Amino acid sequence: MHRTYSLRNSRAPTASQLQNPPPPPSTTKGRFFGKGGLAYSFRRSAAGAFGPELSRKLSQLVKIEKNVLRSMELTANERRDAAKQLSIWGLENDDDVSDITDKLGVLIYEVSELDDQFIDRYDQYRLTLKSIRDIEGSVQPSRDRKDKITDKIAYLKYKDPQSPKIEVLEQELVRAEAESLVAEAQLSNITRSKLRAAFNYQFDSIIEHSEKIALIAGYGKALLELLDDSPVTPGETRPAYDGYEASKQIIIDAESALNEWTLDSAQVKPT
Amino acid sequence: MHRTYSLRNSRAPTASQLQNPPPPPSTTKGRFFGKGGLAYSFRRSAAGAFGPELSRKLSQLVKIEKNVLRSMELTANERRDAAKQLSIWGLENDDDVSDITDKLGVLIYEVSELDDQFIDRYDQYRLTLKSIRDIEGSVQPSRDRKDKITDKIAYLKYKDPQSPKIEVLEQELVRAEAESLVAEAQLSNITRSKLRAAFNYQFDSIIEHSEKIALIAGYGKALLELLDDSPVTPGETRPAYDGYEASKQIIIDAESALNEWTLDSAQVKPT
Amino acid sequence: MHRTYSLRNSRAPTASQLQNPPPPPSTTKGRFFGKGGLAYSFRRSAAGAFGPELSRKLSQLVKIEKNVLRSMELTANERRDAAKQLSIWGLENDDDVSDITDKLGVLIYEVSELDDQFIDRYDQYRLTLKSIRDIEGSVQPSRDRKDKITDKIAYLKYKDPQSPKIEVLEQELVRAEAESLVAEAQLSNITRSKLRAAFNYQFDSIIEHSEKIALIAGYGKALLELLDDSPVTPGETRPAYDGYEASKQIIIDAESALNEWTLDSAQVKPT
Ligand SMILES: O=P(O)(O)O[C@@H]1[C@H](O)[C@H](O)[C@@H](OP(=O)(O)O)[C@H](OP(=O)(O)O)[C@H]1O
Ligand SMILES: O=P(O)(O)O[C@@H]1[C@H](O)[C@H](O)[C@@H](OP(=O)(O)O)[C@H](OP(=O)(O)O)[C@H]1O
Ligand SMILES: O=P(O)(O)O[C@@H]1[C@H](O)[C@H](O)[C@@H](OP(=O)(O)O)[C@H](OP(=O)(O)O)[C@H]1O
Repeated sequence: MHRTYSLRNSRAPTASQLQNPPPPPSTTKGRFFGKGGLAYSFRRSAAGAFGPELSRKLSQLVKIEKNVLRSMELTANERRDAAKQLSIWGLENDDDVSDITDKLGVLIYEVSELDDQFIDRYDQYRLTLKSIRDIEGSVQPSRDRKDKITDKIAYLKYKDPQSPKIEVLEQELVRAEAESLVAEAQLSNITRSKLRAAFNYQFDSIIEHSEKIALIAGYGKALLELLDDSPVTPGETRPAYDGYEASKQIIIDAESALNEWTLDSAQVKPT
Repeated sequence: MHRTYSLRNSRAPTASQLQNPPPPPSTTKGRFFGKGGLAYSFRRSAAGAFGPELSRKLSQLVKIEKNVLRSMELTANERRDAAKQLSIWGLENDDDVSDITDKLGVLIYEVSELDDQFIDRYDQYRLTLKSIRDIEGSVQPSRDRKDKITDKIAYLKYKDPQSPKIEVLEQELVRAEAESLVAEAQLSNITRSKLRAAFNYQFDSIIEHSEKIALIAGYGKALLELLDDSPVTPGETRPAYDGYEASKQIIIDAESALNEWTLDSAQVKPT
Repeated sequence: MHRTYSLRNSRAPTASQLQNPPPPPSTTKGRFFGKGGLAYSFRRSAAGAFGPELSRKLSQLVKIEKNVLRSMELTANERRDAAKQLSIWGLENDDDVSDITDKLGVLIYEVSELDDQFIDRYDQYRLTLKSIRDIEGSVQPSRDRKDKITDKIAYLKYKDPQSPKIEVLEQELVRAEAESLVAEAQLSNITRSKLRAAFNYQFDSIIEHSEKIALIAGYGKALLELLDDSPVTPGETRPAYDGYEASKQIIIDAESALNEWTLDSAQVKPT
């Protein structure tokens, strides 16, 4: 980010900013959360009311991840809805405009399925991250008791060293210590392995979806060129338009290329 | 989509589905709109209450586009918020886990700025699409009057052909016809040109953002490999971890590569 | 269909639409089901009230197929009835008009027999499709019991593993499993074979009937040319008409050609 060498949140100029000026900001910027309900805050605050202390930190993230998933679902649904209106608007216009509108409308409506698949994979990653919390919360109580029965024996030794409970308390401490050692080792093992596996799974899906979206956008941009936007003075008639044999071929080729693409066919080559 | 050769919304198997089984669906699917308020429906329904008939179809799309923008903003904000919790969770863990968590946390927090830039460019595209509606709504009333003063002269000719208003009404019809012809030609010219320009502008931003996101995801996946997830039995100590000189270099290289990338350096090559 | 590349149900222009403008829509379009009775819905809803779950899906289609057959029968009956009125109307007119009306009336009345034969063949295809449902509904109960006596043994093993019923329950499971395996294999075999045979039988009849109808229509169109429609001013007498020797020959030739046609004499050659 730009904060890593500046005291202000303003963004330093980049290659894109040098080539083209930064886009103007939004006309309206309301100073509101935009959630529209108390459900988000209630769910965020109710997680730690009764849960164990050790697993609270990770358990808090699951709720906000679910909120992210819901917001992405709403975004995808609304973007899918917009394509229908864009398509129907083209009925009362020229034939070329109507045809281009319909084809680009299905092309842009394609996005919703990719968004839904990405949402499902995000849900699986969230499920694994949730699965970590179960082992953490199971580990905590075994550690608590061993610590408590240590203060117990310390206090009882302070009160009087002639009590016969010293040896049994010490042996209970030894057994609890062995169990806690085993639990503590496996906890680190499991958290490392699960974090690595889940996070690799989550990182593959996003790049796959991004590459598919980029391919769809490129195909749409290639298709848009066929409009033949030329100025005409009043009193003239533009020639009849015939581009169905090109538009249909473009749509079929785009669908086939999107379907054929596989994981090993990734065009992006990071440096 | 899969609807183009099937009667059911189910998706036909693809290369990705053949390689890996489809992800399991979400655990909960509530049968609700999810908007959380009547504002969306109210804004959608109030657009056509008083506006001209010709521009209503295009004016209806602006509101849903604004809703899409707001939902995307909420998604970006929540995803940005999640990274902070992910980062703070790593404090109470092993040193390697904490370091990897912090670095990948900033790497995944990077996404919000790209989302905001895409939102701004989307807003500019929406502004141009709005600008089309002004010319449409200005064109409509000029066309309405010429049609009305035609039924007027027709009715007055039917009533009695000896009235002296025939010639003045006919000439007013001629003048209104000339003005309507000019307006009708320019309307088509302007709508074609503006649609092409705005839609090219909108299609470039999405592919740029997708390529940047894919690069960030690839760099993060490359960074994640350094975890060295190996199983350890209880009673052993893992060697001290030293990977700061690699993690910091990876972060710096990723930031430099993201900054250096330009429009002409697009790796994606559509067929 | 036209939905396979468009978001709207509107039909894209075709060769026929390019050659001739699309026909105007019907004058009246009532927003009603048109069934005229609750019998259709009652029969559709009563099929699954008590039947087995596996065969319900296929059993639901038989009722709607019977409804299709009844509607086709009503259509054929009404079309047959219309020819009688068309023929009787020609009595009070010119001799040539009366003769042409009678001959084309029998030619168009011919259609009803072909429709009845197609209906009978449709009924046979429906009978075979019904015959599939019997085997499906016989297969289901054999599968249900094997599954149930599995949950039974699982629960009884959970309750106490020292019961002596484990071995007898397990052997009953084994025998039911073998029977279910045999039934499951034969079910797939039978459904595939019956579907293929019935659907070939159903597809042959429709093309035969369509070819016969096309031949009849072509012969009628050829016969209609003999009317000699020419304009006449008042005060003149048209020459006496003599075309019985041509009309009777045309009717006889049409009947002979329709009778002689066989399956191997199909003129249609799909690409
Ligand atoms: O049906 P409700 O009223 O919505 O409540 C759900 C229920 O408490 C589940 O046990 C819980 O799963 P977990 O115990 O695994 O957390 C889920 O949270 P989740 O969807 O975030 O998993 C809750 O939404
Ligand atoms: O300030 P408010 O109460 O929110 O009302 C705004 C105001 O009516 C603007 O004129 C209008 O811009 P337009 O006339 O150009 O539509 C805008 O719509 P918009 O944001 O969709 O442009 C509205 O949100
Ligand atoms: O005589 P009704 O009162 O009309 O009732 C008939 C009777 O129940 C038949 O057994 C049944 O054949 P199936 O058992 O084979 O279904 C037929 O359905 P069908 O004509 O669709 O075969 C029914 O119409």
